[PDB]
Amino acid sequence: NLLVTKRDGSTERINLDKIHRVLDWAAEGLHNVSISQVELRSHIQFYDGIKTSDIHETIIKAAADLISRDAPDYQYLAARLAIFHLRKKAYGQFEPPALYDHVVKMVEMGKYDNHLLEDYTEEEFKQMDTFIDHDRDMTFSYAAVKQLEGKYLVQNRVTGEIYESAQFLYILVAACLFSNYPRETRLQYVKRFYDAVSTFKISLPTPIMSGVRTPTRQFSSCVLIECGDSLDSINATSSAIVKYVSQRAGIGINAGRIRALGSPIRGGEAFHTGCIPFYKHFQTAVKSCSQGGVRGGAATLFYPMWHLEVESLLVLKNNRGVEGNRVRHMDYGVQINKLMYTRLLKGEDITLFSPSDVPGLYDAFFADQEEFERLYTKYEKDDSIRKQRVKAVELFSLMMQERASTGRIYIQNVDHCNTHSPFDPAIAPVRQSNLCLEIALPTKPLNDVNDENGEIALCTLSAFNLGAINNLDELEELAILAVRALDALLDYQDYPIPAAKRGAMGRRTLGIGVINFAYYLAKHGKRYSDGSANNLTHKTFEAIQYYLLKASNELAKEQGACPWFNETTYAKGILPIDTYKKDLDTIANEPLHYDWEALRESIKTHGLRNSTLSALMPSETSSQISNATNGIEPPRGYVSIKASKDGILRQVVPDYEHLHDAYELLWEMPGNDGYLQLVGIMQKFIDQSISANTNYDPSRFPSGKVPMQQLLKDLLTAYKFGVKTLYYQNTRD
Amino acid sequence: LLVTKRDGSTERINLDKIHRVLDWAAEGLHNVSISQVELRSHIQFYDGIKTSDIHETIIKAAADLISRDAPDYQYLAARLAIFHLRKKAYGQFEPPALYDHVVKMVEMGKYDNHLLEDYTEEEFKQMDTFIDHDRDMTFSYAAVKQLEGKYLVQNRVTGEIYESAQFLYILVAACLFSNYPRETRLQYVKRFYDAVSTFKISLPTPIMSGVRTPTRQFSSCVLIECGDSLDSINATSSAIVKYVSQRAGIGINAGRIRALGSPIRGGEAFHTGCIPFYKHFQTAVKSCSQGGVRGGAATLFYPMWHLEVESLLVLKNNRGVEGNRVRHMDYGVQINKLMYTRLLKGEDITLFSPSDVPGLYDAFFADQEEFERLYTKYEKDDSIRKQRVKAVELFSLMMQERASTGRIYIQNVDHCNTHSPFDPAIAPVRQSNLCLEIALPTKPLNDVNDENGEIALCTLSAFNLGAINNLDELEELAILAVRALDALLDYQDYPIPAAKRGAMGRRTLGIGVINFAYYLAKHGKRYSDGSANNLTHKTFEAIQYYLLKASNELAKEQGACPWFNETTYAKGILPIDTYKKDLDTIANEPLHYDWEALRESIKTHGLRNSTLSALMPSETSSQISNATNGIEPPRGYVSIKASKDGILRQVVPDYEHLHDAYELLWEMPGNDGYLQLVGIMQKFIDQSISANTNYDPSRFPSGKVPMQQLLKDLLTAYKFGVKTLYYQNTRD
Ligand SMILES: Nc1ncnc2c1ncn2[C@@H]1O[C@H](COP(=O)(O)OP(=O)(O)OP(=O)(O)O)[C@@H](O)[C@H]1O
Ligand SMILES: Nc1ncnc2c1ncn2[C@@H]1O[C@H](COP(=O)(O)OP(=O)(O)OP(=O)(O)O)[C@@H](O)[C@H]1O
Ligand SMILES: Nc1ncnc2c1ncn2[C@@H]1O[C@H](COP(=O)(O)OP(=O)(O)OP(=O)(O)O)[C@@H](O)[C@H]1O
Ligand SMILES: Nc1ncnc2c1ncn2[C@@H]1O[C@H](COP(=O)(O)OP(=O)(O)OP(=O)(O)O)[C@@H](O)[C@H]1O
Ligand SMILES: Nc1ncnc2c1ncn2[C@@H]1O[C@H](COP(=O)(O)OP(=O)(O)OP(=O)(O)O)[C@@H](O)[C@H]1O
Ligand SMILES: Nc1ncnc2c1ncn2[C@@H]1O[C@H](COP(=O)(O)OP(=O)(O)OP(=O)(O)O)[C@@H](O)[C@H]1O
Ligand SMILES: [Mg+2]
Ligand SMILES: [Mg+2]
Ligand SMILES: [Mg+2]
Ligand SMILES: [Mg+2]
Repeated sequence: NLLVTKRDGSTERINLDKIHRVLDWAAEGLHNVSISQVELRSHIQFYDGIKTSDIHETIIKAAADLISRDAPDYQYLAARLAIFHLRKKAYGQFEPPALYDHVVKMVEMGKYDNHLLEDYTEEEFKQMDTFIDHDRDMTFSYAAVKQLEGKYLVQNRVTGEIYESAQFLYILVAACLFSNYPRETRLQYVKRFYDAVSTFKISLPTPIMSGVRTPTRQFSSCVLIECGDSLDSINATSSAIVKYVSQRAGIGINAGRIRALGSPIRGGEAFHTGCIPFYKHFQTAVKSCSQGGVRGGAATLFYPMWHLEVESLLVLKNNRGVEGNRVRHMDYGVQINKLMYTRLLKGEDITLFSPSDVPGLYDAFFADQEEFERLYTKYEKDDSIRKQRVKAVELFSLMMQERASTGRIYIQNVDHCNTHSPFDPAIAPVRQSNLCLEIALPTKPLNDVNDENGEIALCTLSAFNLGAINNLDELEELAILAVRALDALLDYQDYPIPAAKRGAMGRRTLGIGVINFAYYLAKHGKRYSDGSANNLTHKTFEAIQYYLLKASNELAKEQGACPWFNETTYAKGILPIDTYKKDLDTIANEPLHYDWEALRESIKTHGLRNSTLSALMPSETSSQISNATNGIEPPRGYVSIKASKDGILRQVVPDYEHLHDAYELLWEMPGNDGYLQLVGIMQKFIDQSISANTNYDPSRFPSGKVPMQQLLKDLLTAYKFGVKTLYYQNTRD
Repeated sequence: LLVTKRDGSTERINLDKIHRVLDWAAEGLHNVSISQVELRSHIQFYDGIKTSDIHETIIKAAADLISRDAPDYQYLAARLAIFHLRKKAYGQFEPPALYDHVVKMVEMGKYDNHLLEDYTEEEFKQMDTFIDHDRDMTFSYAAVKQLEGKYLVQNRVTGEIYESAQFLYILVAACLFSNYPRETRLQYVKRFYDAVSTFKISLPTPIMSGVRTPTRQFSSCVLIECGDSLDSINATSSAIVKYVSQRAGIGINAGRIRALGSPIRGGEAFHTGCIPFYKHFQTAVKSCSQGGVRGGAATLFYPMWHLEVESLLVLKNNRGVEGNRVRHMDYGVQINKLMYTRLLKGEDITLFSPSDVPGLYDAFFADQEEFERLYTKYEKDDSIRKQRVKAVELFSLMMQERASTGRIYIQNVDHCNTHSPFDPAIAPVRQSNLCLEIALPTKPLNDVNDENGEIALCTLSAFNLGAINNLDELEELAILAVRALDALLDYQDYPIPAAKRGAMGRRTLGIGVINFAYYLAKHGKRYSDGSANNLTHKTFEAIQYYLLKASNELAKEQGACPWFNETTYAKGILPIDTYKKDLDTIANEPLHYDWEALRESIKTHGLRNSTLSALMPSETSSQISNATNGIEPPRGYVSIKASKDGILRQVVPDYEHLHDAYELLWEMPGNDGYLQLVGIMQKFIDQSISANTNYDPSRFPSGKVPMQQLLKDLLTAYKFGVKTLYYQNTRD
C-alpha cells in the first residue's frame, strides 16, 4: 500500500517484484548469496514516498554489508547493483549509447578533448564500439566500483553527476595513447590495449585513469629534484617543487649537497646557518598548495649518512623537540654504502664531513666505491679538514630508532644503486630516489627554475597483474602494450619545467611493476617466509624484465632509441644479469629461461627506446580496481575493512574460497628474512628499485619491544642480498 | 708589584703612569674623580698583570661610574677606550699618514683598491689635512662600543682592530665622492667629512661598516609586491631569500593573493589559502638565519577587507596551532576612509577576495571615490562571494592583536596616495617596509629576473637635530646628504634586476632625523601638551625645503631621475598642497621659505630623486652621536643595556642642564600630543614615519587599556593624516 516516487516525480504502488528483478540480474552466476536476505534488510528501511534512487542506494548498501568470508560473492552483487545505478546516472538507461554519439556529446560539454574527433573518423568510432564489451562492467568487485565512481569516471565535481562508464574510460584511454599510430596498426593496437586493461591484465596509474581523454595534460605524479649547494639552486629547487605539487606530484628531493652549519662562504665573508632552515623552506614549498594536512603535498628528502649534520637530521620527525629543530611533514632517506656498514660490523667509528670540505668525496660516494674509500681515509687523516667522529653503532642505532618510531626514515644503499644499474655512474649516477623509494634515476641540479642544463627525473608508471595471467609468456604481448602506451604518453603529457622535459625526452624512463604478487604465490602454493617462493620469483621476474626489454628493444628498431641511450650500461652491452649481487646465488638456483645473449646483441645493435623499464611501486589505489593484493605486499587480513564517506567498504582477497590456507597474512610471518630474500631476487632483474617494507610485531618479542639487534640484523640482511632501498617500517599496534 | 708589557718585558708597576693616562681623558670634564677610578682599579691588580688588562680595568672602572650625577664619566671611559683602540690598530696613539694607512689596508684586502686608483698619493696627503683625530675624544662610551663592535674595519676571527673613527669618516666620504670632478671633489670630501665627524649627518650601519671595503652590499630596505600566481609567488620567494642573505629587511605585499576556496582557471582547481603561502615567505625570510635572535626580518601587508582577514589578524598570538599561525613575521593592515566610516557609523564591513572584485583592489589605493562606488556595487551583488562582519568587531580584533603582540601595524593607504610624491594612477603606493616609514611604488615579478617587475629600495640617513645651531644649517647639510646618497645609488650593487630598475628609475632617498627629544628640550618644548606643534612645523618645513632644494639643484647639474614624470612634483604639486587639512587646527606656524619659487624650479629642472624624506627608527646610529632615538622620547635619563663586555650605560644629551626639560616616555599622559606632532611632520615628509603608540596599564582603572582608548588614538592618528602606525609599546 506504500507509494514510491519515480525519478520524474510520479508516484507508483510499491512493487517488490521490480526490486527482485533487479536483484536477480546482479545475482546471476553468483554463489552463496541470498536475494531474500538482501530484501529482508532493505525492505524494512522503506517509507511512503521514498525515492527510487534511494531504494537503489539501499539495496547496494545491504549487499555491501553482507560481504564476508562465508559469502565473498556479495562483493559482486553489490558492485553490479552500483554499476546498474551508475548507468542510469550517466545514460538515463542501462544500455550505453553508441560510442561516437557519446564522444560527440562529451566533447561538446567540454569533458572530453576535441582531438579525439580530429584523430578518428565517425567510421573508426563505429569500429571501436565493436571492441567494447560493456558486460565487463559486471566483473568489478564493490571496492573497485567505488574507486571508479570516486576517482576515475569523468564526472561533475560540483553536482556529482557521472558522465561515463568504465568501458568508455578504457576504450578512450586506449584511443588517445595510440592516436598517433599509423592506420595500418592503430585500431589493432587500440583493441589489444583495451582488452588488456578492461580484463585487468595491465593496471594503470590514477592520473592516467582519470585524465587521458580529458582536456588535461597533467599526468606526472613522480618527480625527482636534485638541489645544488647555492642560493640560486635552492631557489630553483623550491620553485620547481611548488609547480609540481600544485599538479599533485610526489617529490623526491636530494639536499645532501647543501654544506653544513658553520661552513665558510666565499672564503669567510659569511658562514652557513645550517641545512635545516633550507629544509623548512622545502617543506613549505611542498605544502604550499595544501589545506590542512590530510593528504597534501608529499616529499622525501635525501642526504648521506656521513653528512656533518646527520645526527640533527635524523631526528627531524619525532614529536619531541621544539619547532626550531624539527621538520616533521616530510620523510627522509638516509644514503648508505659498504664502508658505512663495514664500520658498523667492525664496531669502529664513522667520520662526519661537510661535503664542501671534502673534494671528490660526494661524487665518489655514488659512482666509485674504491675512490670513496681512498678519499674518505685520506680526509680522515687530515687534521686541517673539519670533521666529527661518532661510533658507527650509535649512529646506526639512532637512525633505526627514528625509523622505528616514525616508520618514515628510509634507507638508500647508493652503491647497490650504481653498481647494479641501467646507468653509467661516471656519466649519469643515481644519487637519490622518489617519494616511495622505487624510482632510481639520474638528476642534475638547476641554477634557475628554467635552467636547461639541469635535469629533473620523471617516471611514468604501470603494473602487470600477476593474478590475471595464465602463463608467463603472456607477458610478451602485455609488455609490448604497456611499453608502447607509456612511451606514447611521454610525448602526450605536458612539462611545466624545462629540466623535467629534458630528462623525460632524453631518457624516456618507464617504471612498470606488479600487483597481486601475494595471490600469485598462494596460487602456486608458495609462501613469503620459508624461501619456497625464491625460485618461482626468479622465474617470474626474469620473464618480466626480459619481455619488457624485448618490447623496448623492438620499439627502438621502429622509432629509434632514446637520445641519451649512450649513457646507459645497456649501450655498452651490459645486462642486469651481469651485475647483480652475487650473494643471490646462495638462495636461488632457478636457471635463466630466455635467450639473454640474443637480446644483448639486439640491444647493442638497435638500442632501447627507454633507459629504464621496471620498478616495483606500492600501488594501493590501482590494485583495488583489479581486486588485487597490493603490489608485492602480503595482505593484512582475508577481508579488509575501510571506513569511508559512503560507509564501510569490505574487500576480500582474490579466491579466498579456495586459497584461505594458501595465503600467508602479514602478521602470520615469523620475520622479515623470507620477504627480503624475495625482494633481493626481484631486484636482480628490476631496473630501478622496490618499495620494500619491513614489518614488526612487538608481541612476538620479550618485553613487548623490538630490540635494536633485530632491526640492525634485518638491515644488513637486505644489504647482503642487494636490496637498494627500504621504504616503510610497519609496526603492529 | 710588576706589570707585563706588550712585548712581554716586565717592569715595576707605576701608578703614576696610569694617573697620566687618566688625566688625558679627564681634560675638560666635570664631576669626575680620577682617584675614584684609581681606587676601583688598583684593587684588581696582580703580579704580572698585562698592561693591556690594566687598560681594560680602568675603562670598566670609569664606565661603571656613569650616572645622572656624573655624566662626564661617559667621556672619560670613551677616551680611555679610544686610547686602547689606537694602540690596537697602530701600535701607538697617533695614527699613521692616511696614504700609508690606505696602502697597507688595500694590500691586506680590507680596503677596496679603487681608492688608490681614484686618488693620487698627493690627494691623500690633502685629505689627511682635513682630518682631526681629536674628534675621537668627542664620542661617548656607548658610541665607542658600537664603533668597536659594528663599524671599525676589523678581523672577525682574531678581533684585531685595523682602523680608527676618523679614517672611517674620511674614507666613506672619499668613496662616495670619488666619481666627482677634481674641480669640486676634495671640497665635497672635506665638507662631508666635517658633517659626519661632527655628528650633523648620521649614516646607516651598512654604510658605516662597508663603504671603503671591497663589498657593494649596502641595501637594507627592500619592498616586494607579490602577484596572484604561482610564478610570482616563486619569484617573490626567491627575491626574499637573496636579500635576507644580505641582511636586508623586507616589506612584502601579499594582499593580491586570492582567498581560500577561490576557483582557479575557472574551477579546474580551488585555492587552498593565503596562509600556506605566508608560511613559505616566512621560511624564505628565515632561510639564512640560525636561531630566533635577530636574523631575517619581514613585514607582510594585506587589506582589511580581504576575505581571510579574520584568519590573518591572529597569525601572531601565542595560542592556536601551528597550522593557523605564522608567528615570525610582522603584519601591516591596510585601511582607508570607508573602513573608518563604517566603524564610526557602527555599520558592517564586507569582506572580498580581490579576485572576485574587478578594479576594487586598484581603487583601494589610487581612487577613494571609485573605491566607494565599486565597494557598494559589489555589496549589493548577490552573485559575488562575500562575508559580512561588524566593523566594530573587526577593528577591535585587529587592535586586540596589535596590543598583545605590539607587531600588528596599520597603513592608511588613502593618506599614502592623496598626500604623496607619486601619481597614484601611474605609480601607487601599496605597501611599506619592515619599519613602516618607507612608502614607494612596486610592481610584481613573474620571475626572479623579470625585468618588468619593480622592487623598491631606499637609501637612508638622518639629520642630527641636536647638533645644528639653527635651521639654516640644513641647506649645507641637505646638499651633502642628498649628493652622498645619490652617489651611493650608482656605487652599490643590485642582486635583482627589478630592484635596480626602481633605484635607477626613481633614485628614491629616505632621510630622517635623530635627537628630536633633545631638540625639543633644548627649546623648552614638550611632546604631550601641544607646545611643540609650531616648532615642529617650522623645523620640518626647513628639512623638506632644503632637501628638495638640494635635489633640485642636483637635477640641474646631473639631470632629473628617469621616471620623474611619474611624480606629483613633475606636475607642480608640493607637499604643502596636499596635506591633511585638519592640521590647520593644531598648528598655525607660517611658511618661512619661498615654496613658489621652488615649485617653478622643480617644474623646470625636476628632481634628482623622487623621494627625499622618511622618518626611520634609527636605534643603532643614534648611539654614535649620543642622540635620543629618532623622534621617540627617551624612557629614562640613563639607559642600561647588558652586553658581552659588561653593562653599558648611556646618558641623554646634556642631562646636566636639561633634566627638568626632558619629558620621558611614561611621564606622558597619552598619545595625543605625540600623534599631533607626527601628523605635523607628515605634512612635509615624502614617505612615512615609524610612529609608535604607547600605553601604561597603571594609568588605567582595572589595570587594563580599554578598547575605546585604542580606537580613539587610532582615529586621532587618521584624523591628522598619519600614514602608518608602527610599534605599540605597553609598559611592564
Ligand atoms: N514501483 C516500484 N516499486 C519498487 N521499486 C521500484 C519501483 N520502480 C522502480 N523501483 C526500483 O528502483 C530502483 C531504481 O530504478 P530506476 O533507476 O529505474 O528509477 P525509476 O523510478 O524506475 O525511473 P525510470 O522511469 O527512469 O526507470 C530499482 O532497483 C528499481 O527496481
Ligand atoms: N537488462 C538489464 N540488465 C541489468 N540491469 C538492468 C537491465 N535493465 C535495466 N537495468 C537496471 O536496473 C535498474 C532498473 O531498470 P528499469 O527501469 O528497467 O526497471 P524498474 O525501475 O524496476 O521498472 P520501471 O522503471 O519500468 O517501472 C536500473 O538501474 C537499470 O540500469
Ligand atoms: N648570507 C648567507 N647566509 C646563510 N647561508 C648562505 C648565505 N649565502 C649563501 N648561503 C649558503 O651557503 C652556500 C653558499 O653558496 P652560494 O653559491 O650561494 O655562494 P657563493 O657566492 O657562490 O660562495 P661559495 O664560493 O661559498 O659557494 C649555499 O649553501 C647557500 O645556501
Ligand atoms: N709600569 C706600569 N705600571 C702601571 N701601569 C702601566 C705601566 N706601564 C704601562 N701602564 C699602563 O698600561 C696601560 C696600557 O699601556 P700601553 O698600551 O702603552 O702598554 P705598554 O706595555 O706600555 O706598551 P708600549 O711599549 O707599546 O707602550 C696604560 O694605562 C698605561 O698607563
Ligand atoms: N699624548 C697622548 N694623549 C692621549 N693618549 C695618549 C697619548 N700618548 C699616548 N696615549 C695613549 O695612552 C696610553 C699610554 O701611552 P704610553 O705608551 O705612551 O705610556 P705608558 O705605557 O704609560 O709608558 P711607557 O712609555 O713605559 O710605555 C696608550 O693607550 C696610548 O695610546
Ligand atoms: N594547484 C594549485 N593549488 C592551490 N593553489 C594554486 C594552485 N595553482 C595555482 N594556485 C594559486 O591560485 C592562484 C592563481 O594561480 P596561477 O595564476 O598561477 O594559475 P592560472 O593558470 O593563471 O589560473 P588563473 O587563471 O585562475 O589565475 C595563485 O594564488 C596560486 O598560488
Ligand atoms: Mg526504472
Ligand atoms: Mg657557490
Ligand atoms: Mg706604553
Ligand atoms: Mg593566473
